[PDB]
Amino acid sequence: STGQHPARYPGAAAGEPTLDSWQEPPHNRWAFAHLGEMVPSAAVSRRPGHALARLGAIAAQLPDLEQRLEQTYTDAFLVLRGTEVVAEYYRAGFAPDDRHLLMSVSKSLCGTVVGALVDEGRIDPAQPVTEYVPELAGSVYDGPSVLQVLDMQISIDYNESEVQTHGRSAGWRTRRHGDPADTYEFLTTLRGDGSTGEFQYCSANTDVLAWIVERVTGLRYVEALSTYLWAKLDADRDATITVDTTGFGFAHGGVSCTARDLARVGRMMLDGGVAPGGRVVSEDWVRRVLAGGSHEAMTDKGFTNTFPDGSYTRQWWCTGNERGNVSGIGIHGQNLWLDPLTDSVIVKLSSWPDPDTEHWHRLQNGILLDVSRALDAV
Repeated sequence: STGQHPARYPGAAAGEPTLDSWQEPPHNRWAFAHLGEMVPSAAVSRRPGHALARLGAIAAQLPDLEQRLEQTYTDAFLVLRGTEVVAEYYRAGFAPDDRHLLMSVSKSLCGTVVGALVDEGRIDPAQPVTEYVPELAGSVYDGPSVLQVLDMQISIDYNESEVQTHGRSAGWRTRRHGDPADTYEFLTTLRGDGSTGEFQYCSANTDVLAWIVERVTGLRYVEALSTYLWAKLDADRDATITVDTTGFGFAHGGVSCTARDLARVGRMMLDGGVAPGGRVVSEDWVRRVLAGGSHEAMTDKGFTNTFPDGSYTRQWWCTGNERGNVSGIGIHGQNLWLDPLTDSVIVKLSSWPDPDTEHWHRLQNGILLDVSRALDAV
C-alpha cells in the first residue's frame, strides 16, 4: 500500500476515476471537463511549412548556426538575454507557441517546487524521505535524506529493466502483466545496497520528490507544479504533464511547454528565485544551485569528460566550467541552459534520433557554449 494520495477531484475515492468509470457519477462532472487526462486527445486547430529563423543578433558571430541547429534536430531554440528575446528558431511545422516535451528538464522544474516548500519550511532536506512518505520504508528510500534524493546520491539497483518498467507503470508504454499499478507502487519496489554519497542519475528520485510534495501539501503534483511554479511565471500557455492511472504527474520526464515559457523558469533562476507572480524559491536555494553539488560525488564520466569540475544538485546539472553554466537536461536534446555571466537563458528543444550519445551531446554542448560566448561583451 502506498498510503494517501491527492484525490483527482473533491471527494473522489482513491484511484478514481479510471478509464472504465469516468462516465459515471460522481466522476463524470470532473471527467467531462478534463477528458484529456483519461484518454489520448488531439488538438483541433482554431488556426487554418517553413522554418522560422530569427537568430539575428548572434547570427553575425555564428554564420552557420541555423545549419548547426538543423544538424542537432532542433525543434525550438530561444535565447533570452536579460528580459529580451534576442534569438529564436523553430523548425518547419513547429510554431513558436507550440509545446514540446521536456523529458528530464522536467526534473529541474520538480526540484524548484521542492525548493519552494523548503523556503516555506514545510520540507527539511535533512529529514529522511520516510518522514514524509512512511510507505517508502523497506525500500531503497528508507534511510536516505530528502537532500540525497534532490542531489541523486543514493545507490539504486535501477537497470538502465527498471527504466522500461518505470515507463509502463506510468503509462508511457504498454503495460505488461505483473507490472506495478501506478508510479507510487513502482517506487516502493526499488532496492539498493544502502550506500549513499555518490551520484547516480535515477529518474525514480524525482518522482519520490513529487510524492513528497504531494504528502506535504495535499495537492496533486499537477496542481503543486502550477501553484508553486507555473502560475507565478506569467506564462503564455499552460504547461502539460502526462499522468498515470491515478492522475499522478510524471514528474521526472512528462512536462511539455513552449520554448518561450520554459525560458521564464531560467529567468526566475537568474533573478534570485523571483518571478513576476512572486518569489518561487529563496535566494539561498538559487545560490546553492549555481554553486553546484559535491564534485567528488560526480563520477559520471559521460558528464565529467566534457565538464571535469561538474556536479549535480537539486535536480540541476552544474558544468563547473569557467562560465558557471548550469542546465536542465533531457534526452534527445532538451536543455534549459543558464548563462549567469551574460544574464542569459538558452532554451533548446530537440528530437535527436538517439536519446543520449556522446555524438549528440558533443554537438549540442558546442552550440550552447558557442551561443553563450557570443553573448559576451566585446
